[PDB]
Amino acid sequence: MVELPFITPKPEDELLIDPEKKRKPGVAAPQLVAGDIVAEQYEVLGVIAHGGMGWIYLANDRNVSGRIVVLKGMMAQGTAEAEREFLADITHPGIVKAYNFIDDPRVPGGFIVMEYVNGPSLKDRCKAQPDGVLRVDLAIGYILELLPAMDYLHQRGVVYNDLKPENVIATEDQVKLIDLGAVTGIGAFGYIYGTKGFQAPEVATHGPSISSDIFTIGRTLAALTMPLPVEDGVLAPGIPSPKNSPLLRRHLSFYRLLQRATADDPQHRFRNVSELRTQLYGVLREILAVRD
Ligand SMILES: [Mg+2]
Repeated sequence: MVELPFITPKPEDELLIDPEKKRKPGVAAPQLVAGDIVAEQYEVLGVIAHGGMGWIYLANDRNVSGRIVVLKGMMAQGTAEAEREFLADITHPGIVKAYNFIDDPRVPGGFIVMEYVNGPSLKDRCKAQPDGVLRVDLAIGYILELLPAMDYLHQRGVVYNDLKPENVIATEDQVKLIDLGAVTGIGAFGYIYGTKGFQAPEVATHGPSISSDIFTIGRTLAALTMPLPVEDGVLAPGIPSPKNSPLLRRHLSFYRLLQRATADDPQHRFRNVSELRTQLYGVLREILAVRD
């Protein structure tokens, strides 16, 4: 019975990045500006973030009165029409909705057109703390809140692939997964757009699976609760040892869970989300019992 703290959404006059602010060296101006029209349907309003795949735009949808949408870059034959069909067929309150897939000559790769989620990301919430990490019981609460969205994908034979604090948005008293473009079928072929430091080691060689999604849940939960060593711009593999982490010495069952979720061998992890949820509830109770 986790009660997530209500996060008030930011006002509309604070959604866009200010175009008159100087940019950090190495970043190019947005290719679309306010007033541009994409695919004779979306009226560009501005940018909300600059990600690894480029700028991320906000726009008005003419087909539905008052609808505001995100234009996010798609990653690079006939199955492509079937995969886009599946993404628009996803129906779950914990997953951002996909409305369309469009092209524009000014932005190579095209856009996915998706619902805008107002709240801040879990990475933003971590940054709001003096040590840059969340309270362990609260981080577990966030993980438990996104497990239904993950298990829904798994029941459809697909995986999220790129779970990490920056693409989980906390709005009101809920969380939404927002990285729709990363979803693939279980066992899909081709390059999987996970993130090094979060992705399971076997994805590049055997493809993604429910087990590899479990792995990203464990790494995400670790990144939310403790500083993690970095090696060449990548979170180092493994969970820190209890002998080096006072947090993990305090909650040894939390360490055991993180280690099991991120075991090298996929056969040594949790088999599915429900099996992980059960152990998460137990760890949360042991944590609340030791602390209080
Ligand atoms: Mg991603």
